[PDB]
Amino acid sequence: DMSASVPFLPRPAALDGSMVGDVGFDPLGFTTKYDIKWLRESELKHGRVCMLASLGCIVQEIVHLPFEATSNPVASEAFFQVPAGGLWQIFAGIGIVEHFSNNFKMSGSTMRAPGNLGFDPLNFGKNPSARARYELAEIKNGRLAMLGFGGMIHGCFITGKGPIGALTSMDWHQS
Amino acid sequence: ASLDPKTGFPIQGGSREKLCGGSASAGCQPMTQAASILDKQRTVLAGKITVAANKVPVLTAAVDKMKTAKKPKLDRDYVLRYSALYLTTLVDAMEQYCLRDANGAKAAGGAGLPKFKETLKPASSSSLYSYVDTVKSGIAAVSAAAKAGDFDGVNKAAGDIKTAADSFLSTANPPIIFN
Amino acid sequence: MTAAYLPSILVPIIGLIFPGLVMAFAFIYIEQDE
Amino acid sequence: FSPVPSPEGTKETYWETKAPSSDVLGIGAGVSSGNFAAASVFAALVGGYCTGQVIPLTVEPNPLFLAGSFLLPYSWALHVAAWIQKNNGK
Amino acid sequence: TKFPKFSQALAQDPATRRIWYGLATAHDLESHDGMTEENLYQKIFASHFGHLAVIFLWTSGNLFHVAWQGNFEQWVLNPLKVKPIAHAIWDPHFGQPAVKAFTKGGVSYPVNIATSGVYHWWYTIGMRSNTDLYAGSLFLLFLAGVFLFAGWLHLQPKFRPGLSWFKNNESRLNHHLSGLFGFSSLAWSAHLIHVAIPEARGQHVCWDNFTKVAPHPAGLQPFFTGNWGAYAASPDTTNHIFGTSEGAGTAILTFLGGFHPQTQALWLTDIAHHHLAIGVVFIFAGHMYRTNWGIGHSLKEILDAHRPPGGRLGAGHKGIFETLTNSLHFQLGLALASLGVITSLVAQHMYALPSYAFIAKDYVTQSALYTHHQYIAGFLMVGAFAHGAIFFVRDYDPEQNKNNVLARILDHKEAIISHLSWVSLFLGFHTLGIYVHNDVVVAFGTPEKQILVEPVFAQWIQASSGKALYGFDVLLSSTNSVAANASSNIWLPGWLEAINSGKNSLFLPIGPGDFLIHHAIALALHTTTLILVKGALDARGSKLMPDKKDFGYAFPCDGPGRGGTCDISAWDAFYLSMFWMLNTIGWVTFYWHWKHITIWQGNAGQFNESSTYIMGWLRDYLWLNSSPLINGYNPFGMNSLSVWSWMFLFGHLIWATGFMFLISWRGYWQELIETLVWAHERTPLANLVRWKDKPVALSIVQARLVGLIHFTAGYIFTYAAFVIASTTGKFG
Amino acid sequence: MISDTQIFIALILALVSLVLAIRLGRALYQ
Amino acid sequence: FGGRGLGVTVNAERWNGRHAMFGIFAMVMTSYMKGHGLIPDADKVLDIAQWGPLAAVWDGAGNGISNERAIILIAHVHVLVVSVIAAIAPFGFQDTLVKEKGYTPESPAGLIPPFKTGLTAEAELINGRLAMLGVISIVTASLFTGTSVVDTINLGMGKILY
Ligand code: CLA
Ligand code: CLA
Ligand SMILES: CC1=C(C#C/C(C)=C/C=C/C(C)=C/C=C/C=C(C)/C=C/C=C(\C)C#CC2=C(C)C[C@@H](O)CC2(C)C)C(C)(C)C[C@H](O)C1
Ligand SMILES: CC1=CCCC(C)(C)[C@H]1/C=C/C(C)=C/C=C/C(C)=C/C=C/C=C(C)/C=C/C=C(C)/C=C/C1=C(C)CCCC1(C)C
Ligand SMILES: CC1=CCCC(C)(C)[C@H]1/C=C/C(C)=C/C=C/C(C)=C/C=C/C=C(C)/C=C/C=C(C)/C=C/C1=C(C)CCCC1(C)C
Repeated sequence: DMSASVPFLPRPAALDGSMVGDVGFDPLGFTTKYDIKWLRESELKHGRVCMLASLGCIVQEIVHLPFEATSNPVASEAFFQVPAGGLWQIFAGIGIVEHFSNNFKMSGSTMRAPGNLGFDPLNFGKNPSARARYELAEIKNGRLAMLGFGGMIHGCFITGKGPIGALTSMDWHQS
Repeated sequence: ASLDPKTGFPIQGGSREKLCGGSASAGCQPMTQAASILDKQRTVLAGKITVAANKVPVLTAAVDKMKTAKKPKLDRDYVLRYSALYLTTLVDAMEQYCLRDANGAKAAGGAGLPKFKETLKPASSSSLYSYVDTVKSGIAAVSAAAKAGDFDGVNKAAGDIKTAADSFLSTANPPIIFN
Repeated sequence: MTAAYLPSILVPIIGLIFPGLVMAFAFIYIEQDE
Repeated sequence: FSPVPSPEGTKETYWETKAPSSDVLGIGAGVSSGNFAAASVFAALVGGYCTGQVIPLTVEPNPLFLAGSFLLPYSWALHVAAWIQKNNGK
Repeated sequence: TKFPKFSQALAQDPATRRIWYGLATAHDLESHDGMTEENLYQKIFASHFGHLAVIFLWTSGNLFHVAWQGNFEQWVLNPLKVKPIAHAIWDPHFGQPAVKAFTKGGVSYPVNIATSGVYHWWYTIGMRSNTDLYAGSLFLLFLAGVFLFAGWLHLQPKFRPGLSWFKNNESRLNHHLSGLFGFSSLAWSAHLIHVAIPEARGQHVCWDNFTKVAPHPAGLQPFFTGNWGAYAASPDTTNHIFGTSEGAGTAILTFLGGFHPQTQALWLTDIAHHHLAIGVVFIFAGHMYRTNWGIGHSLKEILDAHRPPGGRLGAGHKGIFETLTNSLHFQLGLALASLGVITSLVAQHMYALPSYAFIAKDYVTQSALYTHHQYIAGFLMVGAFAHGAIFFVRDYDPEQNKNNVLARILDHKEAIISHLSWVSLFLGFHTLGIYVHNDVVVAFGTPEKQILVEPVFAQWIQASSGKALYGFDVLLSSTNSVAANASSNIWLPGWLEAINSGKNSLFLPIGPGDFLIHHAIALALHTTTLILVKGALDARGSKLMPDKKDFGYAFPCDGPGRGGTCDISAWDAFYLSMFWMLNTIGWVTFYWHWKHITIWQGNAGQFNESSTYIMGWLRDYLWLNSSPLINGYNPFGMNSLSVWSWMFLFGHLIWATGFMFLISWRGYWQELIETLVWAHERTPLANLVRWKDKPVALSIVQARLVGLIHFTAGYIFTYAAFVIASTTGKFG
Repeated sequence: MISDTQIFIALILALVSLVLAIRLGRALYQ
Repeated sequence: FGGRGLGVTVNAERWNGRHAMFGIFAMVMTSYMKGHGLIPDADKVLDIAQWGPLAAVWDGAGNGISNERAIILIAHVHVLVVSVIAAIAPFGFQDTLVKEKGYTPESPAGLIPPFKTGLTAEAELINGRLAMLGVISIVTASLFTGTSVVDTINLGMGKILY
């Protein structure tokens, strides 16, 4: 009836409890305007990119390839001091991977569990209930990494250092 | 290999169509390109400088026609409107090349959107900032000559701009990127 | 003019071949039973 | 030709009586004719006073006198609402 | 047999009439076979996206061709001496003298000089180089595609809106007032403050530096303090050289009034404050109607409640809400009447209050722009009345409109039509009568017996705005008046400078010649209204055809019985008012142009004395100014006015060819065509070739349309050739 | 000045508009 | 209409394949031809006095077409007149550009036709796809590198031609 996370709000109709990650948190009624299968696919894809991106931010600041144009450890500034032919090559490759994984489908066409793209080559999901636990893990770490990557990139715009560098030396004695 | 005088676009092909795997060879073809986004911004800035500098004799040739006339007036409006448009565009582009040449990748948008609080090194600490100073003084000379009525003053000052901008390009040797 | 060759290419095509082709194909469309 | 939609809360406002039904007043349907009439004079006096105080308009006008000057046309709608309510027995 | 796929009645016609009629009926989707109301609104929705893209493609092409082939950068340096270039010429029919004659503009190739004013508009709003002209062209190419895709997308089965969406009057009005009108007026205020005004002051502001360049030195701090007047401080000096830093101020929001002294155009800070203020007002307006949150008005409730209790309007506006919502022709007529008035305001306020720098020294551009928009205005005004006639025939239901304002209009239509008939005749008898009196009296050597009425009412209105030319000393012209004292701290000083200099077109001096032409223009407005109102009000029925509504909007006649019924349809009154619309815009644009070319020479007294009789208009305007135009080529050479000299003759040719369709009618032509059909079948080697469509004479209605188009096209091409070449040839 | 490559960019984008105009026109035609 | 072998059909695929193979030959041939200067008076600008206003170009210098460009165009005019005569009056055995209206379309090849090394239709279609791809490839390579198409072709072939 009421929303589990937002006690004064009613529970959105399109949630129903069954779908993984539900604490009744849909105040702005986005599920009434869009299909939730597409929304979850977007949320999973966003969180997966964000987990990769946050891991990229930390590891790039610690280590980089033994080449010039990779030395810079600030993620934002690293994007620019690097061959752009390589960057577009990644962009094209991402376009390929997106097509094959989604089996050449559009918004209606994509719907198959949402986000189950089949790219799990190793048999981690042995127990299906352990799979469900990993699904909750996947969305929670993905949601955390979306905010976490956003904080890292905006720290990098502010501090100009990168994630671990911005944390270790944060200027307590000024704004 | 150089920048078109009027368009300021990479003109020569550079004779580099190498597909070359392994070593990229800076293959001017996209996805074989070895140029950074910063290098491409630098070539755009250099192209702006070429357009401005090639336009400098247009003012010189126009001012010579003015002086030759039956009665000479030194159109202060033309001289100023050239300076407000073409000459200021030169200085700002020269400053931006210096900014990228000194701070590095941060000026390419690494630090984010242009802000009132730029968190990078300024256009100073550059070996080619001295050339920017020459153009800035020349702009002041161009305006001062126009207010005074000195035809020779405008012509010499524009020549000073032309030498300074050419000097800037030669020391910088801006990377010619066609992608 | 930059790319000065373009008017001498595009104006005969736009002015002669383009109407010559739309008149030819419109005539076929307006004079077909099915 | 197809049903023409209107916002929810649309009611019938056509009248052939002496005064329209109080429904034409919207949120002010329950305000008394005395309360509009006193608001009508108040808005007219304050609106005229605020208007009068800034007739030579400057580059620094008092923003309260500008905002208070909008009470003068607002008073016109107030006495019309006062006439409507008086003739509906409110 | 299948071209009019929307009309089985035309696709089974075996004549050449099928091709003509299928083309002329293509956009009348309401009449197409098997048209529902769902599909009618959905095709109109998509073809509105398609029209929008055509407007964006037209604009990108003007930007591209100037960036590519123009002299924008040279013009920007010296805008009063350089003549702007529209596009280059590649014509293989040219001789070598023609190629040389069109090689003006400071370039090495034949070019057409621009009369559109786009150079002055793009300069004023910020554009300085060819590279941002081209950047704008690229954006419009993108926008045209985005709106082409949106048109296709909203025709897709899931994205096709329902009729309930298309008839949400309150939500569309809320968004179009507060977003389409209001927010974009606010966004245009932002562009001027952030780009146009800084670049008018020498400082380049583009996407590269806009987020790090403050429009004001204080900078969005006075706004968040209520110290708004700190943004009017230090306006541009009267010594300011537009485009440069010399004489420049720091203000971004002023109400100075008058013109920038060097550009002779409105201040850019007045224009930015205009759009900020208009934008705020419109956003507030866009909160009037109730959509989803319980505040606002029902449009149906407002209309139902506005019946005056005295009963003079009957049931008032009860049932108008449904009548307007269900009739797209009623909506179109209101839109075209409203649009028609605005494009006339645009023509009037842009010549008297120009906003673009150094325009109004471009006498050709100033003349072409006025002529263009008054002609657009006259077409829009005819179309509104035509679609009001189409509404009554097709969409008006008398039983849902019992005793409305609409039904009561039709109840006294003879009172309306006869009083237009009287006022037209009243104006016509005496306006023509005074002019003929003046001509005869001037012809007999006695110009002092002319009837010269001083237009005191308009002169008093000029004086009320501060014009100190007629000694009226009223309101703003009066030094010690409540009106004059109220505006003294704001726009009065700048406006009085602008209106009391005889160096612009703000409230131009007027006399007896201006009095006479305004009453001629009044005659032509009431007579055009008469034909159109009579067409709208007699559309449903008359005494000749009481069942005229059963036949449609455009039908030829009801035959030769009952005395004869040629031109009896409501369409035929559109046809007849089109001649009167062309005549009126002629009288308006002839007046505007002669009054301006005489002033621009310094010889306003030539208009003052010669405009009071019709021979002055014939010899001192048409005959005198013809000579540079008709000498564009001659046996002694040609110059760049040769194209207008050819368009001039071309226009006389199209205009006269229209007379053939208007004077000679079908029966003569069908009988000739039968002799041509015979000859083809009987000619050897030629009867091997056969027509698929039997050749027939044009229809009765079609010939009226063909003659009207030829008449109208000839009218436009002739005047445009004259108004541009005579102004170009004179430069004054 | 405008480079020929810049003209070619415009011809690409106007070609994209020609393809979208055909598709919108075919949808309107049914 | 479109049932005569026009549009995205295998008939159009084959015909465009043949033209692109010829076009690759012609591009190589002109690269070699103007590399050695065997086009006579290649830079000489045609005079409007002889040829009329079709010769005008409006490039700032000369204001006329060059002789090389005119010669290449006249070569293309030779094969265009051949093209028209072959389209409207084809040979008895020749594959026709348009079709009977009730013809049976050749079966689409797919990803790659059977490798028949003869003077076969499989070899023709494979080589035609390859040549069309090569045309595009050469165009894009020349546009991005900034070089001329004639130079781009020479460099891809290892500067054999010149
Ligand atoms: C804020 C949201 C918003 C916005 C921006 C728009 C915008 C638009 N809608 Mg609307 N629409 C909305 C919400 C919105 N809509 C909603 C919520 C609904 C559903 C209830 C609709 C339903 C709807 C329908 C059914 C249709 C539109 C249409 C249109 C287009 C109108 C035609 C046009 O270009 O006029 C542009 C008008 C202006 C810019 C303002 C008018 C300017 C006046 C005439 C004078 C200006 C003078 C000024 C000096 C200009 C100077 C020019 C310069 C050269 C100097 C326009 C793009 C129509 C269309 O074309 O479809 C594509 C259409 O058929 N809309
Ligand atoms: C110069 C050309 C011309 C003139 C003068 C007129 C005049 C008139 N038209 Mg016509 N009209 C014309 C061209 C012209 N039209 C054309 C080309 C078209 C397009 C087909 C139309 C279409 C048209 C329509 C559709 C309508 C008019 C209407 C009118 C009247 C509008 C002006 C008015 O009401 O009072 C002006 C009055 C006059 C000009 C009359 C002149 C006074 C005379 C000359 C007195 C002289 C007496 C003299 C002694 C006679 C000597 C005879 C001799 C043998 C002894 C008026 C009778 C409207 C109308 O009749 O409404 C009432 C109307 O509905 N006209
Ligand atoms: C699925 C599965 C397999 C797999 C797999 C893979 C690829 C697994 C990889 C998983 C990854 C990369 C997880 C990383 C998550 C990052 C997080 C949670 C951080 C958020 C940021 C935070 C808290 C922060 C912060 C910071 C801020 C904002 C400012 C900073 O100055 C400082 C600070 C650090 C404090 C594969 C495909 C191999 C096969 C198999 O068959 C199935
Ligand atoms: C009236 C009308 C009817 C029906 C309804 C309607 C749709 C709404 C309406 C709309 C009509 C509309 C909106 C009509 C719009 C018509 C338009 C926008 C036509 C544009 C044509 C552009 C062309 C052919 C350029 C091609 C450039 C090329 C091939 C360059 C290529 C290249 C070069 C050299 C360089 C790059 C590489 C390659 C690729 C090699
Ligand atoms: C035919 C047809 C059939 C039925 C349907 C239909 C479509 C509706 C119809 C079409 C009808 C059509 C086509 C109708 C066309 C109608 C038109 C064109 C109406 C024009 C209205 C202009 C007005 C009221 C100007 C008012 C100015 C004022 C008050 C200025 C005041 C002042 C100010 C503020 C400033 C200065 C001082 C003063 C002077 C004091």
